[PDB]
Amino acid sequence: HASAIESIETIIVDLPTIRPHKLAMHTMQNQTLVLIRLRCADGIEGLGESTTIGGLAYGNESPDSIKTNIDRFVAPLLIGQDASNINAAMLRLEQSIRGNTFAKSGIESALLDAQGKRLGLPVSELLGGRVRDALPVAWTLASGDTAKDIAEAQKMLDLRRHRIFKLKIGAGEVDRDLAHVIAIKKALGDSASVRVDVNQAWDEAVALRACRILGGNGIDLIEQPISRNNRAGMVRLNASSPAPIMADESIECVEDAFNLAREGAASVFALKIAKNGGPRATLRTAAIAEAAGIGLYGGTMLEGGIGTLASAHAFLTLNKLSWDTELFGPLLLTEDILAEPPVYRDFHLHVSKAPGLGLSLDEERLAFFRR
Amino acid sequence: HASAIESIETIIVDLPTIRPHKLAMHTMQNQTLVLIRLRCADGIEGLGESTTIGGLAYGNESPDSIKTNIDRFVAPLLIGQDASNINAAMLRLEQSIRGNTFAKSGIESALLDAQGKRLGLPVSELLGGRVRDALPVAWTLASGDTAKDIAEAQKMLDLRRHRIFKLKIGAGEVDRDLAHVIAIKKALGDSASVRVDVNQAWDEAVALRACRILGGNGIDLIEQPISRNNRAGMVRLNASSPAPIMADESIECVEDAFNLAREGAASVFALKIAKNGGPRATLRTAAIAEAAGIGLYGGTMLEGGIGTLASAHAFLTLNKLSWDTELFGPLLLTEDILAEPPVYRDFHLHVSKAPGLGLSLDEERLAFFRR
Ligand SMILES: O=C(O)C[C@H]1C=CC(=O)O1
Ligand SMILES: O=C(O)C[C@H]1C=CC(=O)O1
Ligand SMILES: [Mg+2]
Ligand SMILES: [Mg+2]
Repeated sequence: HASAIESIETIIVDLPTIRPHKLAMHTMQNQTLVLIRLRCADGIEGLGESTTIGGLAYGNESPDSIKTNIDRFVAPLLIGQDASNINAAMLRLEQSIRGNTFAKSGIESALLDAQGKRLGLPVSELLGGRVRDALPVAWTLASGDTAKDIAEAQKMLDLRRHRIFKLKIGAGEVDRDLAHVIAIKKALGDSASVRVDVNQAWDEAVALRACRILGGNGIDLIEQPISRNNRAGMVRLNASSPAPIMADESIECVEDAFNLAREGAASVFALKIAKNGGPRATLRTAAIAEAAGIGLYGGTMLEGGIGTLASAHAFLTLNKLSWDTELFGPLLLTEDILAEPPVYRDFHLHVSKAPGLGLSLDEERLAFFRR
Repeated sequence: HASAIESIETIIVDLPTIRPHKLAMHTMQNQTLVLIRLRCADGIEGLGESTTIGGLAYGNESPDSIKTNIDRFVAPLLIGQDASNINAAMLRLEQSIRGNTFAKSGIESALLDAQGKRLGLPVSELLGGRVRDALPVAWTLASGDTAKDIAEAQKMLDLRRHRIFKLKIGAGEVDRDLAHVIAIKKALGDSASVRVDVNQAWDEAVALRACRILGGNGIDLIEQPISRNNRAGMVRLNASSPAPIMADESIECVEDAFNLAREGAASVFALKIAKNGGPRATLRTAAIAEAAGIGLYGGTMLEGGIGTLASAHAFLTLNKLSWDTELFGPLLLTEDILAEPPVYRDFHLHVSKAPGLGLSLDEERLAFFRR
């Protein structure tokens, strides 16, 4: 085919971050991305990104295993295939490859980037058409220090960078974390929306009390308080919690989204291209959530500019993202591999109408930071 | 510690098989294993095996990615740790590594082999004590030809090799697969037990009819008829099916076993060390099943001698394996990496009382077959 895929290269890139990021199960000291370079016969290159958090501390795919499985299994399946038919290509992968959503996400992003360049349309238009050009962006407070978090939040407010804050908790004693969260909300007052993310750290026995306390103290959303394995517990917590609960880790594929909606496991769903298998699969998850009356949140796995924009282009097509987004990945990184970084200002990420993902590689930065 | 782990080597080995093995989603032409060689400071080496089917066509871990994740993440966590405290070592892995059960299974198998040699006890005794020395072994008919399958079954029966047969279906038109299964049962009659495995291939709409037909035609068990994602459907099928349904792919961790039991998704559970994370994790899944009144089946991912014996030692401790086992993996291989293959005779696999997994590596064959 004229647009036949000729090569697929995966490159692991290590990048520095602005400060340590403490999750309930891991403290990030930096970040690693997997770049996908997909070239077609018509002389078009598509760029994609597969990124996770803390090696295998967060999910089952590591930057390393992602490269291994793409090179050994994905590449052989797609080389020679028509890059202009994205649906056919991704379904071809799905029939021979189980799981590996992070890898699939990077591959589809690259195909979409290439296809956008091929038609001279931004990805958002390939996906149906945008209903907005800007997306609100929340910021995560996870320095591990209450005073430091409050100061950072106030700074983002003064600089008009962010006004929605996500607090990582679950690593310490419950009462200590709650006091931490309550203190932050008290200091910010109505100037900001404060939410928490427990990353599955609590047992239901602890969450049933903690959620009641958070809800009574102005916390707007409680993300994945307990293990995705306590299916019945998540349902029960939705009933006892005066604050809405959001599913994140509970969604590891589109089918999970349906089952959670069926069971009533959460009233808000985080949307992550890495967890669903790309922008298109993520839109199927959003469609399921919308059909069920579940709120949407534009999530991230802390990707750099490529993965962040691949996510953004999908979110631009959604009628409503009631809980906003957390597309701040490129801002947590002190360095990326793009010639120009995504555009952030006045609490939002502004997406251009340039072809594909509207970005270009900084060959020099890539060559320097690539592993 | 005197038993500190000093090194962990992972070796991918490609071995030849006796014939094409046709699964609903993939046809095997040979088998690939990942050998784990774990050496301790006290001069003891433990051997383990992590094996899957068809690259990524069956699960999210490939022999390739298993080696990558063990070398890059598991090794660093374990080198220096006391090899004689298996529980502490595996929990150490669990707190930093999500998923990767196939990899974990190989690691724990190696640790068990080493600890068995260290104490001069077979792995079955380390796990509490065996209640039998032999395990009944079923045989999978998957040549893709009715006449050939019947002939092979008749050969295995008359050789007193196997009298329980598992038929893989789901790759063809439903009525064609049903005719195939029924023809086989009709040819063997009461001399053998015939069961099927659909590997999630059917939609519930198809299964609700197909299960009734199979149950009305002498088929004893229906393994994973539909997708593990149709949770509500598996429950509904248990009610309409006159033949018991066994969960296999639905179990990808111990927690899944609990949820399936809670929901009533199957009346029999397949037990696979690769799906649970090793012999010990599999015994926890077995405990959950027993506590729920669910039948047990000794499953396999077509492991060679090492993985099969690691599985066998755990199954020897179970009070009852109502649905027997399918530990025939070594019989599918024309050459393995064990000095002496497992002992099969009179419809059973006979396990010795030798220390550890009671086996010795065939260094010559390892050197010849390794990548
Ligand atoms: O929250 C997660 O599970 C993943 C990621 C999103 C932002 C962040 O701080 O971590
Ligand atoms: O069936 C499976 O799921 C895995 C394995 C067990 C025997 C066999 O033929 O394949
Ligand atoms: Mg989260
Ligand atoms: Mg099976």
